[PDB]
Amino acid sequence: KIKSSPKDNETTADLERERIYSLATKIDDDIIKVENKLLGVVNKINQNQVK
Amino acid sequence: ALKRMRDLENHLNFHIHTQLEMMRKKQIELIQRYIEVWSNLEIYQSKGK
Amino acid sequence: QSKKTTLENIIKIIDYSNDQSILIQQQIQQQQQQQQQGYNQDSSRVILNLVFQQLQQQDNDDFNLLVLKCDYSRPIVSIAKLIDHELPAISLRAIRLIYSFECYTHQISTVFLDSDPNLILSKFIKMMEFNESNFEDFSGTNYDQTISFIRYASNSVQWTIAQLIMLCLSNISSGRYTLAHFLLGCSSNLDLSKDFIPNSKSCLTLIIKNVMNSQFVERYPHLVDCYHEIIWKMSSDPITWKPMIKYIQEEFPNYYHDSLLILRNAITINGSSERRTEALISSMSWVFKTCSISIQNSYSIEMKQFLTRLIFPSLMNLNQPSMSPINILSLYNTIEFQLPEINRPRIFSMYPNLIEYFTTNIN
Repeated sequence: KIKSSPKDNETTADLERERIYSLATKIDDDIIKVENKLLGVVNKINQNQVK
Repeated sequence: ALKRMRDLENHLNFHIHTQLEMMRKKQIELIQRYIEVWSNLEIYQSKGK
Repeated sequence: QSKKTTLENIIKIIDYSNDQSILIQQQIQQQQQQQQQGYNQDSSRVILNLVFQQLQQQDNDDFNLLVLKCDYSRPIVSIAKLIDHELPAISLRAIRLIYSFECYTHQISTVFLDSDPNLILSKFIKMMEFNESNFEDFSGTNYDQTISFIRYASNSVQWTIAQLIMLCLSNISSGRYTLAHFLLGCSSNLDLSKDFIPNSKSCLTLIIKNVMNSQFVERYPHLVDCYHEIIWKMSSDPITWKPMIKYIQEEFPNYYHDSLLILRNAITINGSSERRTEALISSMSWVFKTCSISIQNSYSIEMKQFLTRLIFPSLMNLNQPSMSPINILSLYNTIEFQLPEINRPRIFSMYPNLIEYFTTNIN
């Protein structure tokens, strides 16, 4: 229902709105990399104690 | 009885956990897309304003 | 819809190639129809190539080193149902897919218990049974790649199953049940402290009965060296040694005589190649060390007769008919302690800066 709307008449508010709500999507993508990478440190600290 | 309990404990520890992590991961894939579709919803519903 | 059905349609052709192998092992009782099978068989072979080319980016240090910087049961079981496929080039694909899948998981043991372990284990057994009539010699120089690829695809099956059992014995942290323990028939309580089931068919019952076949030793010496390393490892792990050596003494009491007899005869055959002699002498070490744990911990009346009538045969016994030999000294000179005088490779004189690039340490 979103990806069937026309791209007509876009304004300064809409261009910066498209830039900032896609920045919010990028924040969760870049958080999940850090959650995975920091788990990819914890699991190795745990392996190193248990060796 | 001792066998049948180890059989059921393997099903819990290996197969059910393999289903649990496949659902945990698939929840993240759905939560990222819930943010994709709601960012696109707020752009769409606020357009021209 | 059409953007999940891609892998879904590939899995349906793996399932349908099992529907078809079951229908063809039935319908060979009637089919003059082989010409219509080939497009489905080669489609199945290409699918098993393509899944292997999705694993052969993860069977890679660069990918695992990238991961260090950042329900598989139905797929695995519908591949395992093809282990005894009517084309060895499909069977060997299913077995080498299962090899890579165990490398990522160490859990194909439970995936086979959680399914039908009988219908899976019997397909490994059906591929490990020795057919003596599948034989004509590789002594001919005229190595046709067509006929040779079929004979390679055949004889690679038992070698790949032996190496799958070997991997899942090298990768033991102590007390872990593995796909090796599953294929060898160790107790499905996951219980490595319990004895083997007598008169059963597992890969272990076939390994020992193939080892004591002299034609199997003469035809497949590297597979017999490998089989003896399985027997040695199961006899030298601090848990399974008792079940294993007990099972040797209860179902195979001759084993340390008949295996030394067959290996010593197979070494004595002049005109053999250095690479047959390699594996038979390697295999002979494993028999000595497996016998050494049996003498140390499980000394029996068969071991007392074996030492006193064969290995250390005391002279007075030779004159009693009321029932070159394998004695301690005839065993020693079977190993030929003239070691080869290893000449330094001429390539090290062409590239002295690359010696440690051109070698690999076996560890």
